[PDB]
Amino acid sequence: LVEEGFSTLEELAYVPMKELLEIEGLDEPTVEALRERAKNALATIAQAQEESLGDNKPADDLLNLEGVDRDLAFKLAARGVCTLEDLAEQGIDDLADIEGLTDEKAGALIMAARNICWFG
Amino acid sequence: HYIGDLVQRTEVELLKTPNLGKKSLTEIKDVLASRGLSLGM
Repeated sequence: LVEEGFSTLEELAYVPMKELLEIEGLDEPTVEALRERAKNALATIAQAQEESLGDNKPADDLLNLEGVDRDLAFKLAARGVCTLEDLAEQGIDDLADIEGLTDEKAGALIMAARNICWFG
Repeated sequence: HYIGDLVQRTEVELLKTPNLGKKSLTEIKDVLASRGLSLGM
């Protein structure tokens, strides 16, 4: 694949099927499987980074609790609190070290998360 | 401070307290039940 000029997962995911079928030893089923794997790899990479910080996964799940700014969602996700369920399971004591989160604001966010997850 | 104070609080009130998770609420219920007590008396 690298000798045929492919350097990125994006090229393999999006390049016209004809160029991948010009490679010696690739059949239409193997090219389709390679593209599906490349798209799934691209999807997984994006989701992983979005859950690690606050790009999309924690910027929607962890940020569901009213009051969560994007910065706080990334601070929560850096502690492994990636979802609104993960936040509903926390104590105030587990979040007390997050810069900009007061015990009252932590308690309000955990209660908002519990109201949505357990009482919605 | 006392078991009599705890027994008067409802489950919904205890879930509003700071640093009070679903796991700690289940522990409190299981322990009160072992003594024949229930929350909200």
